[PDB]
Amino acid sequence: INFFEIYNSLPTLEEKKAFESALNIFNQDRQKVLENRATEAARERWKHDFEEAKARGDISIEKNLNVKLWKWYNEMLPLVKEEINHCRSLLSEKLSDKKGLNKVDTNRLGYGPYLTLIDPGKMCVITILELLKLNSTGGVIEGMRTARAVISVGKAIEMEFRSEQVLKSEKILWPQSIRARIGSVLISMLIQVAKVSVQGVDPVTKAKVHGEAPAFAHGYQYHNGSKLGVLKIHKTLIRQLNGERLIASVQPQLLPMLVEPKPWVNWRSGGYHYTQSTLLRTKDSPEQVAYLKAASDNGDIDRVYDGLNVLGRTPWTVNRKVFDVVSQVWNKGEGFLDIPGAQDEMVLPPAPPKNSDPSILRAWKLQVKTIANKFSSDRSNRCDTNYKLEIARAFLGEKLYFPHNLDFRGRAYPLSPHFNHLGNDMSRGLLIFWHGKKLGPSGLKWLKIHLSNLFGFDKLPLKDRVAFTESHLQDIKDSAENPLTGDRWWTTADKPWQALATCFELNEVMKMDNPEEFISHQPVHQDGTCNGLQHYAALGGDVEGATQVNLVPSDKPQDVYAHVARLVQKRLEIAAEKGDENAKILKDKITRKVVKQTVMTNVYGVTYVGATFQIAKQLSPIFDDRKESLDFSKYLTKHVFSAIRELFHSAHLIQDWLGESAKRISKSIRLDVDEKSFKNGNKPDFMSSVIWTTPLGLPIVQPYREESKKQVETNLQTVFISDPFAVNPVNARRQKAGLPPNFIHSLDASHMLLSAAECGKQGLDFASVHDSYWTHASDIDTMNVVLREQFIKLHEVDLVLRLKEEFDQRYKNYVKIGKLKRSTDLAQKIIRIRKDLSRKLGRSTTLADEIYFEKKRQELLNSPLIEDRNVGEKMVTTVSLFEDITDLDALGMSVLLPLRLPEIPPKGDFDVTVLRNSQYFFS
Amino acid sequence: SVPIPGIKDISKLKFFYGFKYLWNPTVYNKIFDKLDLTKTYKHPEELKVLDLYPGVGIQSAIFYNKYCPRQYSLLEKRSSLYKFLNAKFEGSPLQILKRDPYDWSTYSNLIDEERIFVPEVQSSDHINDKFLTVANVTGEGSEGLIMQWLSCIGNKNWLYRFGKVKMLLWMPSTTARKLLARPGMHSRSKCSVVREAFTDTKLIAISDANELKGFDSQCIEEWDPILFSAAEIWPTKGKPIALVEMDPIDFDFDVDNWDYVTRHLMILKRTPLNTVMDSLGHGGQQYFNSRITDKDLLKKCPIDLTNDEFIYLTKLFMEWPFKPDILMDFVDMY
DNA sequence: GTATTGATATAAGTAAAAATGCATAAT
DNA sequence: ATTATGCATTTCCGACAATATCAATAC
RNA sequence: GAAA
Ligand SMILES: *O[C@H]1[C@@H](O)[C@H](n2cnc3c(=O)[nH]c(N)nc32)O[C@@H]1COP(=O)(O)OP(=O)(O)OP(=O)(O)O
Repeated sequence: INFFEIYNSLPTLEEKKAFESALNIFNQDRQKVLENRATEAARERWKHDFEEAKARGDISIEKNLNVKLWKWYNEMLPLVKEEINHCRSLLSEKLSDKKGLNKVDTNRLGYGPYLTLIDPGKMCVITILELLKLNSTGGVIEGMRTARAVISVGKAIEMEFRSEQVLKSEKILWPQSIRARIGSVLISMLIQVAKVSVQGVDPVTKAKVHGEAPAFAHGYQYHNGSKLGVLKIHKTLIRQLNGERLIASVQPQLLPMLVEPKPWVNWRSGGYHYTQSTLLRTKDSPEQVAYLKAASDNGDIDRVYDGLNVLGRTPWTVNRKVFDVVSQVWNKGEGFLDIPGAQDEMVLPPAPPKNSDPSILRAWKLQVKTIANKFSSDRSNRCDTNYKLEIARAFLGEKLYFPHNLDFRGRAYPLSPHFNHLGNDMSRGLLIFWHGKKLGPSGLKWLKIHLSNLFGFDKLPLKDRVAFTESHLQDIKDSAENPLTGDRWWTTADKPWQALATCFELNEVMKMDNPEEFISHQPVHQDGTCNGLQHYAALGGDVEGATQVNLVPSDKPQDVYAHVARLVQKRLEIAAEKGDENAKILKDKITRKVVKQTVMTNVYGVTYVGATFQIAKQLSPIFDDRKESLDFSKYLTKHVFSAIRELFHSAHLIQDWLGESAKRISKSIRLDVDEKSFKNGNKPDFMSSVIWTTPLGLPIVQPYREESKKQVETNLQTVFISDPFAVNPVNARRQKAGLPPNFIHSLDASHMLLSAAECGKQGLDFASVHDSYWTHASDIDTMNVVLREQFIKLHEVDLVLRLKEEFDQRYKNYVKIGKLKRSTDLAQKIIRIRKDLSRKLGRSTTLADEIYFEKKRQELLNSPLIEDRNVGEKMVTTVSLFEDITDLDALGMSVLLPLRLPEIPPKGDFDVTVLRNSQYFFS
Repeated sequence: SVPIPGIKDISKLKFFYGFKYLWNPTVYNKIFDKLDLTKTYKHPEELKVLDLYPGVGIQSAIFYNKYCPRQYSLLEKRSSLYKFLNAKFEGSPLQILKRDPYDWSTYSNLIDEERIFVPEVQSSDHINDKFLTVANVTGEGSEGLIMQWLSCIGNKNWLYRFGKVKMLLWMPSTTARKLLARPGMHSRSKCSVVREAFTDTKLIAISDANELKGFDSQCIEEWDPILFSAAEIWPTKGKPIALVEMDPIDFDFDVDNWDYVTRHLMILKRTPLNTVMDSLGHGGQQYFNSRITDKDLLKKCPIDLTNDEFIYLTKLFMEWPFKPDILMDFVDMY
């Protein structure tokens, strides 16, 4: 029963509202069915398939996957039950030590209580589902890694208990060691049970041989002289797992919603009705969760809630015509566009004679490895497309919703990972808006501009874009009439499926005589050009940056990437004087794509090898040289770095200031926290991470730390894993290299959220891809106005100065490390005080003791009693004598320094208001 | 009639790239007498010798002064070493080439492309009577080259298409200990298995007495190695070095299956065979339990096994109908 | 005796050394 | 005190990234 | 694969 066609057929607004209310009331049970959990859904599906197979006589191979899974679950549950009983018996007594086997029982005493909480069938189904999910992952040809599988199974069992506990709530965390032990135990039990039936050919008889073989096996492999514990999956299982019944076997748990998403009112409330999702995507960090909870308590994040709710309130549906074309292409079987093409098994060249050249043998092995990698990649890229198309089939002609989350920086992503609008061009062309808004007098122009942009000509003026679209009317007509079995003009665009959808809409418009009153559902994109550079220019007040990133109004849209490519080509013309062959080969071979990636990444702190790889990746299709073109790419990086260093100055100044501030924060120690003894010597722990807040009040905590990888004795093997549940010193290099990009990305996210909230207040349909915002064709002018106003409001204040003030406030009493030679009179005074304080303390006073004395002295002046404060001021500690001095940074022994941050660079006097009429700020 | 480089001359060299060289003519005479190549090669005047990584060239000069071979060639591409070799050995029948012995194409371009060095192919029933190769691989990071040359012995492709080419190699003490480890010893590894399968190796000399405990006492007694102090090797910051002589032998197994079986069995080198066959595929444990009737085999660790037992296991692996594919043993990294 | 953290070897061409991209730390 | 020396812009999607054996210590 |  299609609903989109009925919604379009209804001609009255009141009747449309009535139908929407009826649909919303009707979809509650369907939403409950969709949000039904994986264990129950899988168990019922497998039991139903087993019952149907038992009814239909004996049919094994047809439903082989589900029948085999039910058989394995049924015959492997008793093993788990018996192990639980054994654990209970070995824990009920709780009397003896060194009981049983040293390896066996001492492990059971560790992982026993974590196995008695959850249902045995629940662990069985969880393990089966995880091992089916993680196939051909980790470089293993036909299997998973043991280190991956033990954690994923254990983490899944931990997660299901958290959901069950909170459900009963309407114990903190499990250790990584316990996760590994549980995963290994259950995976071993599944290995002992999983049997498949295969037939092979006897080498000496040349006839078929029958027998039963284990489905899963544990083995090891090598990569560059290092072991690799792996788990393999038999071919008889791989052929079915990579089939078209994978969706039925493994039901998804995060699908598009049918009813309107629950609004965000709390950091742990929103999104799905029955699934609890945190506002942030915290990989492994309790500090971020703590700060997010504190912000939610304070209530300083409400514009974030408004923006996320506006993002999640937009209704979608599946484009039927594009879906049909995609289905025909997929069912044809031949590789079309970016779908690779269905191939069954590998094809390998014939091996050379064994006594051939070792170089020849190495070349053959390299070719075999390349072929296998290509085959596996194609199979994975085809399985992903099959999964997306099956979801599209499931949700065809139905209203959709996409609740959104945030990552630790602040950028927004949908909750559904499989099918959403952040996918590739097929996924972006397979989705349209549920509400169809009249094109009006500007929808035609904006839709034509949208098609011109989707054909890659998004650097031309708007008149040129509409001229292109109106010149290609016949091609648009042919493409929309017969996409397949036609001229296939839409395929030439860099976004073919989106161009196909736009062509469908444009033809349906052109078929009438009054295009103004046409009802359109195709979203139109308007994205900024060089968003990071625009934010840098706004931060620095750079008039030159603003005028070259289209902030200053101009007749034509500039392109920094093309400008840089042209300048580098002129530099290569200069180098043609010397005329070295390496320069001569690539003199005219520059491409704005290579220059674009390098110029974009430069302001975020890219290094030589990173730029080399970025250039080589986009220079490979040009095929200028062999795979040793790394020399050419390195020369390219050298001169493009010279050019960008010449061009961008204020952005690099702000980047340097941010990096220096990150260094100062990373090399600091707290007073009260680090006052306790560490017994490490003169090396106190660095427990401080760079933290700041967006203009919207969201607190961002950088989670970079140091990871300790130790072997954990599990049943299958000893995995090499780390503990993300323990405090570790902050990675200074990671913090310093991450702050400059994270700040800019947080600014981008905040501006996007402000625009989304304002568009929700103004009653538009808003969808966004980070720096790109989508809406209807007739609302593009209003959207542009909203974006310009939000950008002006966001950058009206001095954001860098506010950040510096926040850093100064949050790091008032912190201690840095510094080394100054005693040749200076001031620096020798610190050494004398250290000697003098050591005698006063009566022992060899250390850096920890000196810092503790300074912290305790501060407590006196902070005490309410003036007598204590007078003594504190009277008492002179090691750091107190250095408070006034601010020039000894450059003027031997290591001495304690206070935390002082660098002065902000000068900002050019540029009025950000001038972009209120800039036509090409976003396009 | 050929000058011998002195300690003062060889001490002027700047970089040795981690390669330790020996400069004592007395111990050179001692090791040559111990080797007794005068009997193996009936016509020293009709002997063609290839030298890899010569360095100082003292050993090459003494070899020429002692035997007067038909042809001798030095392959050395390192800058200062080649410069000193040209300075000290020009005007002598010794030949020095600016080629790097690591590249596989070097030997082809030297033998069948430029037609400079051509060995004499003979039957495989005896050691190659008209071809000898000498190498000095002492750099601690260049053990992979030694293992590659052993694999080339296995494949009969690099220099062993000519026949049973006798090998004279200077190696670090740890490498010699690992290659010359007997069954049950703590240092036995797949390198030891390869050495036992493909070659017949003896320890001609060593540079440290305290490192002999790594070798078997019986083997030490049989070999009677020549010992000398570390003062006779010029770069004195390195670990002790050893000299071995490798004689290729005949074998009757398939190299690819044997390599696969040994590599996947000796990962777990202290675990009895009744629990390690499960790592060779699906059903390996039950298949090998059914196909093996021996008693101590199911309780012997692969470090206790020998080449004959490994050949028996690889033949059973061949006879396995449900065997895995050897080729698909790698990762999709790059 | 049992128990524990650290050192060492694995494979073997996408070398190691010497000479660099580069900053940070160290023996 | 310049020598070694680990690492190479950020984020998300499942998006990763070694294991075995031993050799003295500690209890 | 998606974005800076
Ligand atoms: O084109 C990709 C894609 O189909 C797939 N692939 C590779 N890595 C991922 C990943 O993290 N997530 C998803 N969903 N798909 C992935 O394999 C193809 C091959 O990719 P390449 O290795 O050529 O390029 P890569 O993505 O590594 O490029 P970059 O992001 O480092 O620039």
